[PDB]
Amino acid sequence: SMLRLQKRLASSVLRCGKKKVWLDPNETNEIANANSRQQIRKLIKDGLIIRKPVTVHSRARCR
Amino acid sequence: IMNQEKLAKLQAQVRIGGKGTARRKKKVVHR
Amino acid sequence: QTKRRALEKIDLKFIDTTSKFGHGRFQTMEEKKAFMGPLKKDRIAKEEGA
Amino acid sequence: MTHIVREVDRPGSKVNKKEVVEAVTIVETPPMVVVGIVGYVETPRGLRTF
Amino acid sequence: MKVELCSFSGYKIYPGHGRRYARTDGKVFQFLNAKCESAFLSKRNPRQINWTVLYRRKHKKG
Amino acid sequence: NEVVTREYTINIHKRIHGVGFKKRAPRALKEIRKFAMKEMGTPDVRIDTRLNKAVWAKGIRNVPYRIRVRLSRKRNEDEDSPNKLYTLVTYVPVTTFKNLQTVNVDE
RNA sequence: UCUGGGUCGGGGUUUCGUACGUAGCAGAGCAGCUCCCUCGCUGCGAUCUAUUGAAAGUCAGCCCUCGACACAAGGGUUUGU
RNA sequence: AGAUCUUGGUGGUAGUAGCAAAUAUUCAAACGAGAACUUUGAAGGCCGAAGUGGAGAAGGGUUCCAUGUGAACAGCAGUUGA
Ligand SMILES: [Mg+2]
Ligand SMILES: [Mg+2]
Ligand SMILES: [Mg+2]
Ligand SMILES: [Mg+2]
Ligand SMILES: [Mg+2]
Ligand SMILES: [Mg+2]
Ligand SMILES: [Mg+2]
Ligand SMILES: [Mg+2]
Ligand SMILES: [Mg+2]
Ligand SMILES: [Mg+2]
Ligand SMILES: [Mg+2]
Repeated sequence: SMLRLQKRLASSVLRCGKKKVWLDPNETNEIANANSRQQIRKLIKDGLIIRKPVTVHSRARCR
Repeated sequence: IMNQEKLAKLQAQVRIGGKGTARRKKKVVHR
Repeated sequence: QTKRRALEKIDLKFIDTTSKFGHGRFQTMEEKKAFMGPLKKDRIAKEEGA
Repeated sequence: MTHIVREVDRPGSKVNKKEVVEAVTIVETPPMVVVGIVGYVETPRGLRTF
Repeated sequence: MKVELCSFSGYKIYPGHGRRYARTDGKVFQFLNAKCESAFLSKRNPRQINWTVLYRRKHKKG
Repeated sequence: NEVVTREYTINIHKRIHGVGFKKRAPRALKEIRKFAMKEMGTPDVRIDTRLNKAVWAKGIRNVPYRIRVRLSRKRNEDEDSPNKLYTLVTYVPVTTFKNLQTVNVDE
């Protein structure tokens, strides 16, 4: 429904910004059931929440 | 195990973005 | 009409026929083709035409 | 519109028996088809359709 | 129908087209359009522009 | 039939000509939806996310001149809706736009 | 309607100026290999040459199609001496 | 009946001026009776470390967190909110 709390908790646990927080757009009702950081950790372990990779900024041109 | 029906739909779930984005690793349910 | 501007015979020598959809520079299709000769599309069309 | 080249036959002018370039306008005129006749009658109130 | 003139590019200039340019030295040039005139004024050699007739005959194209 | 699907190519450059820089891509999307409504006669038109990515590939103002799309009219009988048909528009990645015709594509 | 009008596509015109890739004993030169080569071969290398007046756009308010595609005798509101 | 009278209310103006400083949003889905504005995912952008970032002092005082509502406010809306 509205996953602002879930995004904030995921960014807190994952130690990354909200930019890198990826929630599964399919299992919205499953993620919305998460209201504790333990539940967020369990969801991260189960693969519903994934830390997105850092945006690529290569230095090959510089080198 | 993997068969043709399972593979053709697996390609969908592992792709969570366009070219240049990381692939999905797992989606495991456990109660 | 009595002024010498009027009652004056008009004898044409040339009429421009260049393309007004830009700075045209050729009068007729044949003149343009003769000045330019065959082109790449004409070459491939002749290849398809044996 | 386009332009033409003609020779001028205007005595006493600088361009007499010379070549000039004058813009012209093309007006396509397919033949008209007359399909009716109206007769007007003069009145002190002016012309009116009879 | 008048005298046909040749431009920077070597193209024929029909009457009523382009521009004529007379330099102080006593030489007269005529240009088919503003592109040829601008190319000439920058002292660009016509033999180095691929679509000029002089380049065509220099490279024996066609 | 009424569950027909077809492939088209669209002169986006013809329909964007004159649109300001910051509105060119949204205007292209609006023209795409309007063209789908014109061709399939369906008020309900959905644009696939891949097509949306393809149109926005070159940014907001440098919209690609031509694009190849596939129109698929499908039944909307999944819920009580005023319109029983909807048009799905997907992107067709093509190598070139030469001698491409509107062709009927089967299932 | 002897159909129509569209959308693509084609051609015409026009603009810019010769695309990528390939090939070159072209190329300032440089770096490797010598049973080799007897003067060679293998890279790096801007640029040039041929393909190539090429490539690309071209009505959206450019011209002509009779090529393909689908749609068009449908909707609604009023109007009487 | 007045005193540019006092207090309270109501007009025309008028559905008018206007809601234009700081480049820009688009697609799909979910909830919901209701989606331009909520949320998620994708894309394109911007702030470009003297930041639209991360933390404090003064000052505010519960605006903090969670849950619920859609009466009033957030000069449009809102399923959102200081
Ligand atoms: Mg003109
Ligand atoms: Mg065309
Ligand atoms: Mg009183
Ligand atoms: Mg009194
Ligand atoms: Mg008073
Ligand atoms: Mg107003
Ligand atoms: Mg205004
Ligand atoms: Mg920036
Ligand atoms: Mg800060
Ligand atoms: Mg709060
Ligand atoms: Mg309001």
